[PDB]
Amino acid sequence: TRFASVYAWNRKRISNCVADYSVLYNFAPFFAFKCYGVSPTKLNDLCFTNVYADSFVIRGNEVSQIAPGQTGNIADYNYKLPDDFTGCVIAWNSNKLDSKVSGNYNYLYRLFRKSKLKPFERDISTEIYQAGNKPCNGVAGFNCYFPLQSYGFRPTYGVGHQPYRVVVLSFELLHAPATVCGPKKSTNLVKNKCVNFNFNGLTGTGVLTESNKKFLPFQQFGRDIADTTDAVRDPQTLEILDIT
Amino acid sequence: SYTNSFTRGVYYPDKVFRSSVLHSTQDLFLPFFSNVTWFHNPVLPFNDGVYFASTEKSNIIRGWIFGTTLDSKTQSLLIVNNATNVVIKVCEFQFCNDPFMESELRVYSSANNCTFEYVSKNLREFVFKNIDGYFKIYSKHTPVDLPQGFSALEPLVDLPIGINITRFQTLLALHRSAYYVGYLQPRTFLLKYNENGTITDAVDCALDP
Ligand SMILES: *[C@@H]1O[C@H](CO)[C@@H](O[C@@H]2O[C@H](CO)[C@@H](O)[C@H](O)[C@H]2NC(C)=O)[C@H](O)[C@H]1NC(C)=O
Ligand SMILES: *[C@@H]1O[C@H](CO)[C@@H](O)[C@H](O)[C@H]1NC(C)=O
Ligand SMILES: *[C@@H]1O[C@H](CO)[C@@H](O)[C@H](O)[C@H]1NC(C)=O
Ligand SMILES: *[C@@H]1O[C@H](CO)[C@@H](O)[C@H](O)[C@H]1NC(C)=O
Ligand SMILES: *[C@@H]1O[C@H](CO)[C@@H](O)[C@H](O)[C@H]1NC(C)=O
Ligand SMILES: *[C@@H]1O[C@H](CO)[C@@H](O)[C@H](O)[C@H]1NC(C)=O
Repeated sequence: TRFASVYAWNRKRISNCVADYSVLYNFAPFFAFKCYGVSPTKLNDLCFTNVYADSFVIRGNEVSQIAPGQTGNIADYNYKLPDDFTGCVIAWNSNKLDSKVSGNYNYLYRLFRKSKLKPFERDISTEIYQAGNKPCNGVAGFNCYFPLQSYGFRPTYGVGHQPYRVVVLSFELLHAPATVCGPKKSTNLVKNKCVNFNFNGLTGTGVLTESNKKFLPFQQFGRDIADTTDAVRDPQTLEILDIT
Repeated sequence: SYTNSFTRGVYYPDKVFRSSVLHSTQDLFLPFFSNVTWFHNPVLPFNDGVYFASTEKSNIIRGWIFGTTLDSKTQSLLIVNNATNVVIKVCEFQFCNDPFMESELRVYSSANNCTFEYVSKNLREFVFKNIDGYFKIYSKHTPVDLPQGFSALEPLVDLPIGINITRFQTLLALHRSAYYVGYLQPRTFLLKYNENGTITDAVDCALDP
C-alpha cells in the first residue's frame, strides 16, 4: 500500500522457492517492461541463487534513467545500475494511488551530492551540501542547500510529471548448486486404461490400478526383482497404485 | 577410549519401497566391527560422512555444529535444540572455541549473513553426509558403551545448502543447579528386505572369506 522514496529505496531478497513470473507478465498491463540479460519469455527455464526486488516511486520522465549506462539526477545521486546488469526493470503508472489534490509531499529525492553513486549503493544522509568554499556548520543559507527535494504530486499533472511505481528485479549466480527456480504441472489421474503417465519425474506407460500394499511413509515408488517400477504413490492424495 | 561397533550404521540408501530381496548396494557405510572413538568436547574431522550415537535419559547432547572453519570469513551450519525444539540455521558465525534460571546459549557471538533459517535409557543414532550441495541426515531412536544389534536408520532431512564441510563439533548442557564417532567409507553391502519393506539384516561383503 506504501512504496518507498527514491533516495531510500527498498530491497527485498527472495529465498530459495519456486518463481512464478507468469503472475506479473500475465497481469496484462504494466508500464515499461524491458529485460536486459535474460529474455522476457523464458524466465521459466533458467534460475539463479537469489533475486532482489527494489521498489521506489520516481517521476514519469525519469523512468528512462533506470537503465545501465545512463546519467541524470536519479542515475547519479539516487539509484545506479551497473553496466553488466542481468535482471530486468518494470514500471507502471500510479497516478490514482500516489497522488493527492493539494500535493503529496511524502516522496523525496536527492539532487545535490559530492560524487556520483556507485552501482547498487544507498545514501540516506541528510547533511547540508556545501556549494561554495566557506563552511556553514549545519545550517542552510548562502551556498549551502538541503540535499533532499520532493515531488509535489497532484492528479492534474501531465504524463511525465505523474508518479510511476518502479520494481527492479536482479538475478544472482554466485556458486550455489540448487536454488530458487521455476515451477511444474498436475493433471487428473485415470485408472484401468493403458495411459502415458509422469509421476513427479517417473515417466512411464501402462494401466494404473488401486493397490493394497503399504509403503513406508517416505517411499515413493516400488520396484520388482529385476528392477522394474511396478507401484507408485500419488503425490497429491498419497495412495499406492500398481502399474501393469 | 575406543569401542567396537558390531552391526551399526545401516541406512536406507533411498526411497523406493521393497520387500524380501537380498538387494546389493555400493555406497558409503560404516564397516562392520569398526573402531569407534569414545567420548565422556573437541573439534573433530568430517572427511566423508559420520556415524554418531549417544545415550542419556536427560538431554545433554543438544545438537552439533559443522563447517570448515567454525567461525566467520566462511559459512557454516548450526543445529541446535533448546528445551523447546530444533533450530537449524545457516549464517556466518563467531563460535566460542568451547561453545555450549535455566539460561544458556554461550554458543556463538555472531549471526551474520544468514542464508537459511528454520525454527519450530535412550539410544539416538545419526548418519550425516554431504553430497552435491545437499546435506543429508538419517536418524533412528531405539531405547534400551554401545550394545549389540541391528537397526536401520531412516532418512530425516535434506538441505540444499552448498556449504563446504571439513570439521564438526558437539553441544552439551552444563551443570549449574557418552557418545561415539564413526566414519564412513565406500563399501558394498547385501541388505535383506522384509515383506513390509524394512531392512532386517545385512552382510558386509569385505570382512572375511
Ligand atoms: C495437494 O493439494 C491438493 C489440493 O490442491 C490436496 O488435496 C486435498 O487432500 C485432502 C486430504 O487430506 C482433502 O481433504 C482436500 O479436500 C483436498 N483438496 C482438494 C482441493 O481436493 C493434497 O492433499 C495436496 N497434497 C498433499 C501431499 O497434501
Ligand atoms: C583403534 O585404533 C587405535 C589406534 O592406535 C588402537 O590403539 C586401538 O587398539 C584400536 N581399537 C580396536 C578395537 O582395534
Ligand atoms: C530456542 O532457541 C532458538 C534459537 O534462536 C530461539 O529462536 C528460540 O526463541 C528459543 N526458544 C525460546 C523459548 O526462546
Ligand atoms: C557478509 O557479511 C559481511 C560483513 O557483515 C559483509 O561485508 C558482506 O557483504 C556480506 N556478504 C554479502 C554477500 O553481502
Ligand atoms: C570447497 O573447497 C574446495 C577446496 O579444494 C574448493 O575448491 C571448492 O570450490 C569448495 N566448494 C565450493 C562449492 O565452492
Ligand atoms: C509387518 O511385518 C510383520 C512381520 O513380518 C507382519 O506380521 C505384519 O503383518 C506386517 N505389517 C504391519 C505390522 O502392518
